Amino acid sequence: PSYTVLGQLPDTDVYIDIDAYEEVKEIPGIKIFQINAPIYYANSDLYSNIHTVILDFTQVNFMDSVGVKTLAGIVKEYGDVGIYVYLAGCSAQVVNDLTSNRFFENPALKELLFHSIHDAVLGSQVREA
Repeated sequence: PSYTVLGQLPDTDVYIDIDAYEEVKEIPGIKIFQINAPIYYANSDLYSNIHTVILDFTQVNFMDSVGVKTLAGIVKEYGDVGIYVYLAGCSAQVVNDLTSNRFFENPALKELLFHSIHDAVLGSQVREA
């Protein structure tokens, strides 16, 4: 309820609830979570062989400071073990919220942003280790 695990409909760029349809399957090496509630709520649910985590922000209309700080902590800690956290589907407003709360203090984190889930998946395919 605070997040949904997504998988891919085989041979497409369609990503949906892993539980919504039988043939939808996760992608090896990649976790895709759709954020359904403010991310600090979904974070406490997580605290309870992957190269990339994709957070789908399509349902997020805005972020607050605590959320951004939470997100930044998520990106950093995964990053510290070589795992990239990508943000897919952030609206303009969400990007403003991230920016105003100094999430891109390091302009390199701009490279974690992708328009769609599929874009983020393709971005993990080859990258500096």
